[PDB]
Amino acid sequence: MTWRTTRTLLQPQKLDFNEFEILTPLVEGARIVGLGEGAHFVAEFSLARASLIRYLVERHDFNAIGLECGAIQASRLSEYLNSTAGAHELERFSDPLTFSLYGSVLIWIKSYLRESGRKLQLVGIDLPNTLNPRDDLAQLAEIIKVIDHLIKPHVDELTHLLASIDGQSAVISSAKWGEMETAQQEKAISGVTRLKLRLASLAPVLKKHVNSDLFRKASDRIESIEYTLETLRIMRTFFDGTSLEGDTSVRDSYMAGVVDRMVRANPDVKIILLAHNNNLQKTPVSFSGELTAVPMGQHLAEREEEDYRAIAFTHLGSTVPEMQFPSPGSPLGFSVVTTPADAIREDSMEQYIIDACGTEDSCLTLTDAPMKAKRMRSQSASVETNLSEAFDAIVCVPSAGKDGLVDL
Repeated sequence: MTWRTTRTLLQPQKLDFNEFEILTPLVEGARIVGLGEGAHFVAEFSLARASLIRYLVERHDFNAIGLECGAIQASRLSEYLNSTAGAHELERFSDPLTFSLYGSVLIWIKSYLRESGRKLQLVGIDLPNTLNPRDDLAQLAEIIKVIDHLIKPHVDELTHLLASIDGQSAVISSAKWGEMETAQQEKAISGVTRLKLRLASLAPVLKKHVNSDLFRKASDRIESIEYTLETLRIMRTFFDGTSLEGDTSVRDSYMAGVVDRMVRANPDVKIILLAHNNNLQKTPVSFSGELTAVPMGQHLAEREEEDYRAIAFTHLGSTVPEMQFPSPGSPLGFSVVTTPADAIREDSMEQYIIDACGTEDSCLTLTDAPMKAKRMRSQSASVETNLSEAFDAIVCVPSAGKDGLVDL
């Protein structure tokens, strides 16, 4: 009664909506539903995401999708979705990491929206997934020029101070960050704090009608830059030295903040969050070099509205695409290589799926029932937690092959 074999999950065009009825109670009253992935860059996880987007959109009226990219990165993706009059390939509207993480789903979404006539809001809930603050600072400088020109030299100094942060991924940008002198780093961090406090102090004036929503956009840009610099500082310790336990919660708390603000600002929004299992999880995550981090989902599970749900995706394959770091010569500082996935053990969610659904097709299970499962695959490893508290449901596909458009 709490599990279901789904034969159509990997076939979004031939979906049998009866197979997802098990989710209808948990999705009622939800305004935020996360669709996970146990590993990035997996073809089957993009397929399952497209199917569950169909279910949430067509049967529960979800109307927005949030991605692990920045707000400006996402506006370009929105241009892609809405375009048609010319050569409008996704490569023209996306950066390399965004393309590999979401390209397959994004190409499908555009067709789906055109053919179905439906409409969805795209939202970047993240920092720039490059950790390059250039776009944010450039938009801030244009806004500030209009609404608070007195502080425009300060924004332009910041732009110059941070011009060398131009990577296409966190590992590249963080390496460029570590090449700056400590005093220039702290001067930039202090510069952003000065700007943040000035803008908040002037809010009653800058919210005047002639400025439209420019105060809000400036405030969002500054927040994005502030957390980008702190995440660059952390990413540096997270390999090159003294990473403090819990520090990797900072980026995920930014994401939780963007989602929370967006939902309470727009009360009709019902958003589907496309993020990793480790980000959607509602309990503390222990993984790789982090003894314990607080995930985005644990913040969102705090909402008094109790309207967040998290669906983890896992798989029964013997291998999984993994990120290989370091990877000298690779354009983004890492590569994606097929590697053996973590062994399935008796107290694993994977074994429960095998015991419940079998191994023939995919499986969908709720987590609120006594069970032996305490660990679940994540990348080529596993995380251990209380899975009834950590996720609301689990989606498990038969295999996890590298997505064919991923070029890393």
